[PDB]
Amino acid sequence: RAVLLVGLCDSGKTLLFVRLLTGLYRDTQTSITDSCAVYRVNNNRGNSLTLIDLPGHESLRLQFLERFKSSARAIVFVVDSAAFQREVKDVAEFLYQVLIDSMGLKNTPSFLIACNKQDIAMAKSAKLIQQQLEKELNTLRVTGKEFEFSQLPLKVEFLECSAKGGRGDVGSADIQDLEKWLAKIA
Amino acid sequence: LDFFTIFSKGGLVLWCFQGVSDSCTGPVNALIRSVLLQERGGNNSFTHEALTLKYKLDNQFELVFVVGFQKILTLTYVDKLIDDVHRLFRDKYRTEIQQQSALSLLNGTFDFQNDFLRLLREAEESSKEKGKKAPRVWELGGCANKE
Ligand SMILES: Nc1nc2c(ncn2[C@@H]2O[C@H](COP(=O)(O)OP(=O)(O)OP(=O)(O)O)[C@@H](O)[C@H]2O)c(=O)[nH]1
Ligand SMILES: [Mg+2]
Repeated sequence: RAVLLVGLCDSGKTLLFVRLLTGLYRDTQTSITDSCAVYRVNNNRGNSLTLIDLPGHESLRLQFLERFKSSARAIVFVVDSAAFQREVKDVAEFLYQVLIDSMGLKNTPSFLIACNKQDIAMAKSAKLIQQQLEKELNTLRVTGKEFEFSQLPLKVEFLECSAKGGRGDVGSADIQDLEKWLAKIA
Repeated sequence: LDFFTIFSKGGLVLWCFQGVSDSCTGPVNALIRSVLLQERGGNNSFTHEALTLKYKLDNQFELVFVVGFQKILTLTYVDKLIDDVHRLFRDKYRTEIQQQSALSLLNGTFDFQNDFLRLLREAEESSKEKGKKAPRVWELGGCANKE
């Protein structure tokens, strides 16, 4: 039914929202309100879904998440890979509450972890980012086993993507796994 | 004018002509933080660090207009220009903004550069023991008459 995009400030949520629809680069600013749009898949069936993007500001994240988690069918959490090492704690704290509020639902939706800004060589690998997330969340749960997404009863995936892609947006768009995941979960 | 942007409440920039004069790295992010948290309400206050910034809200279509000038003193024609450009936007681009969905906004393209430049030219041309004394007599008066 619905796919909700979540992430911190300057995480590329607006860019991911716009690239999957138009494919032409547009200047973006800080999200302070919501944005919902209808998108039809490129397959033969042409199923129509609603993409909903919420502001990444801490002052409005919960107020909109607790209201929009009633009709969410899938969730995509976008994590900045270039600036992950300097904000490990914040994204982990956000994900800690995101997981609880998602588990509180009647039907468990699908989870995507989009390690954005993969164009920069500083961006870390998805496997290493997942390992770091597990290590940090194990301590977050304390503050009998280390946290494992396999133990977590959710359909969680980890992928790599980039909206602007640095020099990669001049000719095409480096978004290939996201559409395949959307088709798989469609 | 040295900086001017028109972006929606959804964090998408619709049109700008900043050019090489100014780069919109973080001049509007601080203004957004001030509006969301500080709730300025100080009649276009909060110059950030190097240039004065002023804003205008549009709750009818969820839009904001931002104009940035240098910290040097500037005339009051900026607010009139902002009102005029907002009214022109509402008059002409009403079809896209009235629609709630952002798909129409994404599809539409606005060629507002020439009209804004003409407005800027007009604005620049305009810029260039109570002691009671008394007497020793009495008053005199008469009376009215009726049926
Ligand atoms: N090179 C590159 N830069 C990116 C990418 N994604 C985001 N950015 C950076 O993000 C900046 C723009 O901000 P957005 O990406 O729109 O982030 P945002 O939508 O404001 O996120 P919120 O603050 O939650 O609204 C650009 O100047 C880019 O430097 C990416 O995939 N590649
Ligand atoms: Mg945004």
